[PDB]
Amino acid sequence: MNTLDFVDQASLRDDIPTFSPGDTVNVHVKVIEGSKERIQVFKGVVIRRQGGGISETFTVRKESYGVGVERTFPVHSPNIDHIDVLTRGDVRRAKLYYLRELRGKKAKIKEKR
Amino acid sequence: PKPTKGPRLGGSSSHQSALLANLATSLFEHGRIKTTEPKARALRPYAEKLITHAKKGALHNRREVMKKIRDKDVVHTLFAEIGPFYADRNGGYTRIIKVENRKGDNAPMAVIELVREK
Amino acid sequence: HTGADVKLYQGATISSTKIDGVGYPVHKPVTAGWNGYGDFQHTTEEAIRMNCRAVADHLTRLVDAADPEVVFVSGEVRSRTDLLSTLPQRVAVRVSQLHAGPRKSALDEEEIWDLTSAEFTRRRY
Amino acid sequence: MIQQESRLKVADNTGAKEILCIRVLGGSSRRYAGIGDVIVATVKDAIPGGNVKRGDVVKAVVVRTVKERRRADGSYIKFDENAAVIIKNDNDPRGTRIFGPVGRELREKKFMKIVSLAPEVL
Amino acid sequence: ARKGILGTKLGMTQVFDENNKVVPVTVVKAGPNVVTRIRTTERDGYSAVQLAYGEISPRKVIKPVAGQFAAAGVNPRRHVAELRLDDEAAVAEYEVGQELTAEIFSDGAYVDVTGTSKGKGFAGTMKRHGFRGQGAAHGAQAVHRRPGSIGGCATPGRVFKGTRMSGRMGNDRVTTQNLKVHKVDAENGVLLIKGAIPGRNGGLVVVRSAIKRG
RNA sequence: CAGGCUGAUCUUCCCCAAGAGUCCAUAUCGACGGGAUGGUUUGGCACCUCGAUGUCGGCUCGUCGCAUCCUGGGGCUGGAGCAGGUCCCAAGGGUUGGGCUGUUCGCCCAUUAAAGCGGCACGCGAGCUGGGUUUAGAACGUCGUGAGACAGUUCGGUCUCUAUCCGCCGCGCGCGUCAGAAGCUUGAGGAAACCUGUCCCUAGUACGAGAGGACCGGGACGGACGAACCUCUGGUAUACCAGUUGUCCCACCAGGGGCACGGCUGGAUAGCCACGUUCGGACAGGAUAACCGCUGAAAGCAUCUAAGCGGGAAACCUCUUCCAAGACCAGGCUUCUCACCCUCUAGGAGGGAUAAGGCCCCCCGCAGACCACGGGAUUGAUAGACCAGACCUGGAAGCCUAGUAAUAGGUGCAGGGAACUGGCACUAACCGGCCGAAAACUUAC
RNA sequence: CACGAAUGGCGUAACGACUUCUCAACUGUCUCAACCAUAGACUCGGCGAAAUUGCACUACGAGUAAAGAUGCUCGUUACGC
Repeated sequence: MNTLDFVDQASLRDDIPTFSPGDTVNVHVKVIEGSKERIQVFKGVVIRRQGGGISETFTVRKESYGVGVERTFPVHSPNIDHIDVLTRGDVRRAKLYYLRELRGKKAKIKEKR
Repeated sequence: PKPTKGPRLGGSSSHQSALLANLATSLFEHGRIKTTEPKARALRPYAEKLITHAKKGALHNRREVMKKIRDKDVVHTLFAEIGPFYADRNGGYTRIIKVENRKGDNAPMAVIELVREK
Repeated sequence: HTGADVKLYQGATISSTKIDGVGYPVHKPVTAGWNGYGDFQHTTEEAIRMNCRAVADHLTRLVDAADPEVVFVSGEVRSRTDLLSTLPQRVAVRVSQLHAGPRKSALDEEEIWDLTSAEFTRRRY
Repeated sequence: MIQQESRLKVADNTGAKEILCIRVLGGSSRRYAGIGDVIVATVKDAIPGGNVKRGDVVKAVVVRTVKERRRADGSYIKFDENAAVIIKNDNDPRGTRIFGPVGRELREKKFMKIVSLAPEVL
Repeated sequence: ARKGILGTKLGMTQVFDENNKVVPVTVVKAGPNVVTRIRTTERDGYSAVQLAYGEISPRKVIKPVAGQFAAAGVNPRRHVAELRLDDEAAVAEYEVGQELTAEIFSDGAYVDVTGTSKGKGFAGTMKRHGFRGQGAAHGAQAVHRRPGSIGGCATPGRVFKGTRMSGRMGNDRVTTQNLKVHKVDAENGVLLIKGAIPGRNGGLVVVRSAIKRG
């Protein structure tokens, strides 16, 4: 029952959608550049999710100009102000590390039907 | 259950797994066997998790018992007698009694017994 | 590192000197002895150091007497940077290191002139 | 996690393809170099008709690493390949074009000219 | 003067700042304390206060111990320790029967946490002292993890007290300095110290005001 | 080969001052002569060891000297500033990675605040290697008629030993500290640690034709090292979950099991850990080293000194962390038990039974080689089982449907499961044994 | 310094568990180590050696000595097993 869950309760966040590894999402992140706050979008497949409660993280994978980029966030991080789930994928794994050696038409993931 | 802390009990990780299945088969057939004390201590959690499968006796629970004890005459006894018998007890189906040492090598031996008090 | 030879130029006159060495076996053979007992490491380093000290003393005497402006030194990587570390700061500041061949070949006046012209050009600039 | 005897790719248009790491600047006995950390390297591959020639001794900066790097907010950044950009003394690129994305940490280390030419600053 | 309290370690967790940064914190149950004895200069020659923390049944108290609690009109407690004060002026701040709570500490303060390290058993020279080992190939002869020479021959001929060898490490007393308290919980009596404190979960720690930066 | 005596040679200085430095011996160098320290070099002698003291280099581990490479404090300068030269004090910490060579040494590459010099059997082979070298093989060059030789080369060639004593690193048993116990502590005396850079403000200021460019004083962020910890990131996982190859078995289908490195693959909670997260070197005071001074005679002047009074550094003493009353001057503040019988010939001693308290037996631990330490023991949540949650895996069996089949879909966030959390006396902590408490006397009040 | 022509001279496709130099792939050889299992080591019960051995309730420093001292001198330190 997570002996410290009476401390982690206050810092949890609502309105996180219900996503699973294999789903395609775009994550709205806040960046600071000379005290001017703006927002950037990272769009890619979700390849893992390491549950721990308040300390849960997930990883998003993208290909940018022929170079792949992985970006990992905490689920309840205040920086992530918005998550939109775009597609639900068909996977037989809980962690999709096998995508790391696949490029192009070989890295496409089926979707729920 | 909880894995062994130190070196395994028979000499390797595969001799202990086959040693526990043979000890539980002989515990459910006679009801009382006399073994070395560290062998009886490690058998208590192992044998009690098989009676629980027989208490909630279905086809699914039966086929998970069959993948350990392998003796078809003992699977029948688990589900016909030892399952319904303990239907009114919430755990603690086994008792361990300490007895005299062995003469040859001074090993501490003990008796492990099924509870029949109800 | 078995000796040296020196030429001093004061214009019309040329003076030559041959510095000889006192440590004869300047070569260290591979053999050492029975199980390495006895070894010609230190007893050859000391001979080479004796030769370097003799050459340095003679060159310092020449520098104190004639006051040259440049002291060209022609040798190899080993017996030209350890003699430069033996000379005092008086002369080591005015040393230009050359890259010439063995002493048995000997040099002519034209070759020496061509060797030193490149340095004298920069010096006069 | 880039050290001596380590090979990186070049993300410029200077004509270099591979460089070998030689030293990590920033203090004696330093061990690793991350994104935004200057190194000293030598050119191992080149194009026949380029500026930098094979065997040169150059300075460079690291823009991508395979090792994940933790940020101040608990997030992480990871790539598939180590890449470098050759610079000059004023910490300006020798080339003119930058290929692929670069990390955001170059903004902190005041590489303002490299960030402008980068197609994407993740 | 100097503040202190006895508590227990509960675990490690994770909270976010007001600037969206993350800060790792350690949760300490700064349980209530009751003053049992005051060490005056005239009685003892030094200045200190004696605090008791915990909860023990009356059946589990030894009779000589139960007589010392009864001499102060205070119920028995499991743990008794001491906090040392630097002068006699700070003695007047306490009295027998007081009730110390976690609220004595404010947010942003600096504290010193004293605990007992985890036990590591009989440890070799690499684990205990960091001795770099010896090669694993090129013809080693079963010396892959063991120290080597331990002195110079025939002079002295002894081994110089203090030579670093194998033995029992860990399980010692450690004081971490200049930790920063992030948040104090009044309704829970729980401090959130930013960092790592010695010991295993459920062990006893002492949280005291910082001596350097405080 | 090592140790010992000597110090010709070597090393570190010093005395005189011809000269160089434009003028100017002594800012900086310093000839010809002279006087010494050290015991690193080459040597001289042959004093211990030939019924045996294994040679060079590398590795691992160190400890000491200062004749100081960096950091600290000053005097002089042929010191405008930045940067330097030389000398005096100073050993707290620090002193990188590669190319060639068996090589110590050395040159070079890239940095750095710096890439110091030496002693310890040229430290260290009952700690490791065996590259060099003189056992036995073969070949080159030279010498010899020859067998062979060579301070010239090349390719190869078994590194033995269960620690008795001192020494060092950890852990127990016994007794003592003037009745038997239990909590909390004082500390004489010891151990650990000490490193340093870049940038911004003052300030483009002082200084300088200009180029350049500060002291003093604040602030930010790092490199190496050390410690604690496991929330995050990563590593491992021999009783976790899933797929799959070969074969044998459970009568057969279905479903599973044994063996093949856990058969191999994809993941992986707890524990341990670093590549991970936090923290540290301090501030302040005292006595000083070189150095700078105040007042002032002997000696009507002058003089930091002979009387007196002061400033002064990473060295020293307090200060930070840890051990510590076997500290024999064996400490202090308190709280418990604070009383019973028998015998010798009753001088003293011996014996048995107890109190507070402790130990063994039993159940355990993230405590652990054994011992020890910590927790529990029915007035009980200590371990296991049981129920639930967290977490890992990823959609179990059976049935139904679609497809000729391989297969897919529903029932269904399914089934399985260890370490983390909370409940529940169901099993085991038992109708139990052993230890353990007081001669008095003198003086003072 | 000090090759040389059947103690042959100069080359040579194929070949070599021979010697030397370099490159690609690969990796715990290394930066820099971490974890798991088995056989010893550790504890309990049984049997039960060996080399060695003038002695013994066998400290340290600075010295002295056949010139490197547990055993001599002066000090320092040290409860028994």
